[PDB]
Amino acid sequence: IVGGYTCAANSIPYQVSLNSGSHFCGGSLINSQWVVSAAHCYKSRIQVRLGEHNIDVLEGNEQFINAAKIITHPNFNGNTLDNDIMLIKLSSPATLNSRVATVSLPRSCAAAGTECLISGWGNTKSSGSSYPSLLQCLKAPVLSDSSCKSSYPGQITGNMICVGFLEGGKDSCQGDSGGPVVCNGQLQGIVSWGYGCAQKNKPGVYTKVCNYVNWIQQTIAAN
Amino acid sequence: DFVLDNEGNPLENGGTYYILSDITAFGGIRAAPTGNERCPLTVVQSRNELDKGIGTIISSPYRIRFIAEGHPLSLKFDSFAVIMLCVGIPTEWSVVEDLPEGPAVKIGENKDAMDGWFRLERVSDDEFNNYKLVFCPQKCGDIGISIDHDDGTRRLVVSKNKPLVVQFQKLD
Ligand SMILES: [Ca+2]
Repeated sequence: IVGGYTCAANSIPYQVSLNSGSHFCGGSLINSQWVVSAAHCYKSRIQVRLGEHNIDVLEGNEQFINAAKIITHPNFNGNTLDNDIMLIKLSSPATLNSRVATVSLPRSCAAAGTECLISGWGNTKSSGSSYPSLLQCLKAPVLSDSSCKSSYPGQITGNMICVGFLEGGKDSCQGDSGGPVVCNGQLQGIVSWGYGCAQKNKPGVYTKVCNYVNWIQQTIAAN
Repeated sequence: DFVLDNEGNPLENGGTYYILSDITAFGGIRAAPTGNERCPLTVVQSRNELDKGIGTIISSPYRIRFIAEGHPLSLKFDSFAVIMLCVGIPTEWSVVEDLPEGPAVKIGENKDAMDGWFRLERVSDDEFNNYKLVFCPQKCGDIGISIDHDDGTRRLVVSKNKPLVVQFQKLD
């Protein structure tokens, strides 16, 4: 996250971290056993850390659990980036509590201007790289499609929304992919991509989760 | 899998790495003037076993933290000293379609700028961390070397006949 601000302790309980040697992506716990995240974060061996705040220090409130199932959406296109969404099955259900809760799936799609909260431990600098210990938070509104498409002509699908500022400054970045974009106590977006970070006229592109409630809900029920 | 730098560590998405070659005979990648260019605009390969060339800032639009092979990449030379006639030229690696030696890799502003992304791919017979860059306009084509005849410069180009096996080394 760039331009955001350090989240308070356990402010966002449902946020996780895809670790495989080291933090490389994030995710969000939806139910005690499953984790939704960006499909381009797929990796053969994943360790889902939870209850994390400062990912460099064992504060003794975290739960390290390996993924057992890692199912990327069927129609995901590595090329076109469409359908960037995957579900990860914790090989042992987490212990839902204060420092480890679950975000609610979207009942409907987020309207333009709906304010949201983005978090991650991704890069903090526009130019250069500064990786934080602590989780970062960002407040950004979900931009209109009419506007989104303009900034990335020909690249916006029916499944991607834009969320940020056409003016730059506050955006997501390397290391935030897979993470949540939570709007009104509902998961309305998953970090996926952008050109640079917080660059002008290039908001961040996020997978539109609302187009996945039925898939998610079926997959979990099926697996 | 993630692309490893020569020190067995993965490449940070958006970091700065030297793009050395496997064969110690040559050196690193760098821009150099070629043919009829008053500015060093041709992404070349040194021939000196000691010049690690210029630093490149590999990166993907994909917000993951490290560089995984098969992911669209954007390569860009870090700022390097040029003459007054060149201070300000853009540093991003590009591919100008249609040129004698084939689609050349050039930096700076070039009219016939072909749209596509670079991508790294491992090659090495499971020893060192040997990769190769390919260009896939928006199937793909490798990036080999086309020697300047009337000069000798090892110009970077997309050649099916032969790719360019390279290995990165973090800057810092
Ligand atoms: Ca911790």
